[PDB]
Amino acid sequence: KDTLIVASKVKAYIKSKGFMTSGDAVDGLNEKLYALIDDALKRTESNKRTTVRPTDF
Amino acid sequence: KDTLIVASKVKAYIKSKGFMTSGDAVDGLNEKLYALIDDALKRTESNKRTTVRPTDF
Amino acid sequence: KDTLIVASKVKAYIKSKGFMTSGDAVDGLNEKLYALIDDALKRTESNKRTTVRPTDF
Amino acid sequence: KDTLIVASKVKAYIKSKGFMTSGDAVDGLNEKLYALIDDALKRTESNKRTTVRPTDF
DNA sequence: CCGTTTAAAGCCGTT
DNA sequence: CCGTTTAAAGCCGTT
DNA sequence: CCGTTTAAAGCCGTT
DNA sequence: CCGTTTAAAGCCGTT
DNA sequence: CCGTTTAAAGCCGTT
DNA sequence: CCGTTTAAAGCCGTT
DNA sequence: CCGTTTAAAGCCGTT
DNA sequence: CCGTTTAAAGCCGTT
Repeated sequence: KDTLIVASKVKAYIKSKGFMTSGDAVDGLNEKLYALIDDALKRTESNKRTTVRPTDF
Repeated sequence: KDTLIVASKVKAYIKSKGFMTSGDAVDGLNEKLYALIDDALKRTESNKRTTVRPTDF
Repeated sequence: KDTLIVASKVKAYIKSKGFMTSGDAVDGLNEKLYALIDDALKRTESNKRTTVRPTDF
Repeated sequence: KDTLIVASKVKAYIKSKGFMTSGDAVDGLNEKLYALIDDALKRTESNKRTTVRPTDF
């Protein structure tokens, strides 16, 4: 639902590597980010934890 | 280098799924995000493109 | 459906790094592999291609 | 080093989805698979475990 | 297939 | 408890 | 065609 | 917001 | 140009 | 292994 | 910033 | 021990 990334920051970085960002690239990256977090929450739970660690991503 | 994600938004979502976020979780997620983008830029280039599309992620 | 990985080869490698493999680890890795390929096929198609390249993974 | 996937099985599946496999696609998929396992071994260790579980992938 | 044994899970008081 | 792996069982042609 | 970005428009307190 | 312009898409004959 | 796949070549015991 | 053929790459004018 | 408190880590005997 | 979050402190224009 909510945007979790800083579009301007992402475009800044992509530009710095000699590339451009499509109108719908950020929405797509945001979908991948949710998938990462949802994957991480399943790893947290399978380790009997309530606290997500960097290693769970 | 730069933070690309909204820590507060990430913690909000993780909380809503009945979990907590570690002090260093967001920095870890930020590393994964860079890896996603760096992977995507290699896909853009291998398709002879300068414009990153959502599909490249 | 079909197993795409060499269980014995995977266990060999995991052992060589000083770790063991759970009874259901390989089935789980096989699920991740399918997800990688299904992701790659969507990248192939979005580039108007029928031939999957290493870069699509 | 070692091939961990069944090239013929992978090509079989990719064919069944209406696509072809490049000469160097399988080597590329094999690299991604190693990256998955190396990622999984770091998750195993950070949970103070020696036994890789499906959830670690 | 099975025995050996290493490793994970369980319990509880501490951080 | 469970994964690893050594060892036993099975099959068949020889002694 | 489309993404980037420069430039114009909008708002308000000053000249 | 909009103009500029770079880049992607389209078409077709070759590899 | 390249990937797919059909077809030819190789090996050996039979006719 | 090799022939067939589908698909990707190349070129250029348009969007 | 800080206090509250939930959760993770530690220890050891069991599976 | 640590993450969450409530509460206190800081800044400034008013009473």
